[PDB]
Amino acid sequence: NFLVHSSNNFGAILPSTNVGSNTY
Amino acid sequence: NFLVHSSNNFGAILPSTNVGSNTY
Amino acid sequence: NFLVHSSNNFGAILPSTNVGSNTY
Amino acid sequence: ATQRLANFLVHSSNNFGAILPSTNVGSNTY
Amino acid sequence: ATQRLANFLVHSSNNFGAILPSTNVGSNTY
Amino acid sequence: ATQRLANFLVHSSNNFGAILPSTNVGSNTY
Amino acid sequence: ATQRLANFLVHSSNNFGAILPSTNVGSNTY
Amino acid sequence: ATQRLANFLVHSSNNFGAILPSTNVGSNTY
Amino acid sequence: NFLVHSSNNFGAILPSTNVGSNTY
Amino acid sequence: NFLVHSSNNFGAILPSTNVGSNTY
Repeated sequence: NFLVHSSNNFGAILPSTNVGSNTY
Repeated sequence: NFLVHSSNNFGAILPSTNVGSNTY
Repeated sequence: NFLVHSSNNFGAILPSTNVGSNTY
Repeated sequence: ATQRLANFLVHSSNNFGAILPSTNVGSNTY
Repeated sequence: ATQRLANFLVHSSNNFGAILPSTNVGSNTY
Repeated sequence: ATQRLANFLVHSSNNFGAILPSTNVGSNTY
Repeated sequence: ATQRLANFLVHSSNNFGAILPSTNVGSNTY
Repeated sequence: ATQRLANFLVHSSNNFGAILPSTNVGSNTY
Repeated sequence: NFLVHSSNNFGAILPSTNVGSNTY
Repeated sequence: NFLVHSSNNFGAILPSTNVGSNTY
């Protein structure tokens, strides 16, 4: 029934992430 | 029934994030 | 039934965020 | 520490390119 | 510490490019 | 510390590019 | 430390390119 | 440390290119 | 039924934010 | 019944991420 163009992406060319410490 | 252009992205060329510490 | 241009993005070229500490 | 989380509902009828990044607990950067 | 969270509803009828980043607890940067 | 949060409703009929970033508890920067 | 997490619902009726990266606990970058 | 996680539901009716990377605990980069 | 141009973005070229401490 | 173009990808040319330590 459904007629969809369904095109999705992500932009990440250089993630660089230093979370550290978490407590929950 | 539905006719959609459904194009979504993210912008992130250089994330650099230092969360630290969390308590919840 | 629905005819939508549905284009969404984010702007983040250099996030750099140091949360610290939270209590909830 | 500890946690107590319950009964989370994210219902949406229709979002025409509506940005609702309704993120619960966690550390992401994409 | 601790937490007690319940009964969260994000209902939307129609959002024509409405920005509702209704984010609950967590650390994100995108 | 602690928390007690309940019964949160974000209902919108129609938003023509209305900016309602109705964010509950959490640390974001986008 | 410890954790207590329950009753998480992410229901969506219809999302026309709606961005809802509703991520629970964890460390991702994509 | 320890963990206690239960009752996680990710139900979606229809997502027209909706991005819901609802990732629970773990370390991924893709 | 609905015919919308639905283009939305964010402006953030250099966030740098040091929350500190919160109690709720 | 359903007629969909269903094309999805990820953008990651150089992830480099140093998580550190987590407690849950």
